[PDB]
Amino acid sequence: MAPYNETYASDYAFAYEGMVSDIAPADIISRTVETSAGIGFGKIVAQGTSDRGCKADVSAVSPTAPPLGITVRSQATENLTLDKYPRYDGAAIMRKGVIWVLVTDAGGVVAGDPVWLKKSDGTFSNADVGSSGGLRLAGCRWDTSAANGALARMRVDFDVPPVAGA
Amino acid sequence: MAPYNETYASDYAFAYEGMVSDIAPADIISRTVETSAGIGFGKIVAQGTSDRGCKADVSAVSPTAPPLGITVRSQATENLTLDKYPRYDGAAIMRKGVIWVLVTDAGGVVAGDPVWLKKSDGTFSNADVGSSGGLRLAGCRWDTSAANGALARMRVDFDVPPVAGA
Amino acid sequence: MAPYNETYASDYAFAYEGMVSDIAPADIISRTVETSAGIGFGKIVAQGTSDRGCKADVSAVSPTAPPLGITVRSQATENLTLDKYPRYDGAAIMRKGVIWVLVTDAGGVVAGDPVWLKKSDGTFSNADVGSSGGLRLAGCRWDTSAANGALARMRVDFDVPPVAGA
Amino acid sequence: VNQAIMLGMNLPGEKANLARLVYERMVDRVAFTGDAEKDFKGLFNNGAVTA
Amino acid sequence: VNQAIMLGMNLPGEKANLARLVYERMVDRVAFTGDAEKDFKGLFNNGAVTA
Repeated sequence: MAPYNETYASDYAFAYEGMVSDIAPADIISRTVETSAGIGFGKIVAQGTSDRGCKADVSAVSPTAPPLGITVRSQATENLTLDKYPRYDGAAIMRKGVIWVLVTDAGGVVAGDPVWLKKSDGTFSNADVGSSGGLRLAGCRWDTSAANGALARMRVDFDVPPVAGA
Repeated sequence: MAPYNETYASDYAFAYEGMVSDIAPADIISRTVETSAGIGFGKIVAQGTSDRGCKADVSAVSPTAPPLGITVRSQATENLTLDKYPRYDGAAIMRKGVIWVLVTDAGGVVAGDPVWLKKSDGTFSNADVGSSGGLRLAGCRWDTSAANGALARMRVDFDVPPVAGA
Repeated sequence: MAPYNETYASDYAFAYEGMVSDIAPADIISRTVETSAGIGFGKIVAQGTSDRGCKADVSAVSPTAPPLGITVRSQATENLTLDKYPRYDGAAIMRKGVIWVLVTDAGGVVAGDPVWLKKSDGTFSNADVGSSGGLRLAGCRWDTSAANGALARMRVDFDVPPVAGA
Repeated sequence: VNQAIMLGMNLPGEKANLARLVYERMVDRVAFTGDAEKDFKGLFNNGAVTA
Repeated sequence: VNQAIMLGMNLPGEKANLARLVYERMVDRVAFTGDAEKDFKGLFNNGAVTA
């Protein structure tokens, strides 16, 4: 009977942090979490050192060492970390479907835009940062107009090599 | 009992304008037609202004604003436009499968060739036009040898960014 | 009761020459073998002259004429050629899944590496040969650390155009 | 789903009901307002009536 | 599988024997050593006992 965090919303929300939207194709890949803390749901991941592991640290990704994919919302995750994949757990990375993610940009994004990754934190945006600290995920595009700090769905394809931007 | 347009053909034809050939994968995408007139079946489409719409006008596509996909033959399309998707209708764009399209080239095409788009009209060909008016669909290839103005099937992948050719 | 070639192995091996590893997507394509001798199981193939044929000779592949794919282990292949696709036979080419192949490199490969093809013989390696005799399969990556002349599984996507390296 | 039966929650059965609910929500929104994707002008914002 | 059926081979049942065998192999490897993917410390390398 818990009425806390009641906002009396006009209508239903759109999605959650890492939920997918149904479509026939999806590469979902099982990896093992390597970071000491968990990994959030809609997040980018790099290639681990365990030959099948992944890390949440993408500060050193390059066109030669591209990022691995994006985690998905699992909803059965050990109930000790709130919404995360705990250490030593199947990660369920996705690299082909359409997924809801979080926007980090001042002016927001619109339907068809490039997707730029900020290597410092691992956040998605519309344009390059400008100090050799951003990559462009070459095969990727948005699918929703959204403001700053809101959820937008994007279409992703990680087999296309990334592009470095200074 | 309609015998008009009888040509007494030697054997069955190969396909129609926008028919697909069966295969396990296919991204078929639902878009809304934005052009005042309809859109033909085997045609290229650009990104609309309605955040899920499409236009048949591809005169301004670039590597920064890649084309969206290719429509497919639906066979249930409002019977007022002969073989088209009327205005304000689900468009069924395809961007992964193998599809029959129309050839516009003097010397024809053979099995494995690049696919070049002429931005002026939106026709597919074998080589670049030569006046900064053609794109190369980077991930695309033919699958049939065909003469001028005939049907040929091609394999298509629209997640690979296009290449500008002057 | 045949005990020849008994090595008393510690545990089961990993895979065979061209076996696949299960995953939802796979483009498997039916081609007809054109070479006089057969074609091995985990091998690269080029575009034939029969509009649906394939050859094992990839000495002339280029970015303009990319390779076609990789054959898969069929296990029902006419029992006259030991492990090959005989002449005039369905070839079952694969161009999207993850497949076990043979490594030809001095220092071996690790988890995430580029895949380089040596056009002279048609062998996969980690780095370019260095005399305009190697291609880079742009969308391709390894998935196992393996030594010289061992089996390693790699993820493959042949719609991305290759890159020439001198 | 094999795990939400351990707590007696009936996950697949809870989704169909809420899908029908969001269904009715969508029909209502189309009926009383407009989306500007198919140009369905609603009752509260139709541009042909006199205000 | 249809070519193996007319030879009396039973491919679906011959792929289950070896799958059970490799399952037992996996259980053994987990029991007697570790994976470093789930931190399943084994009997031969547990770091909490005196050496």
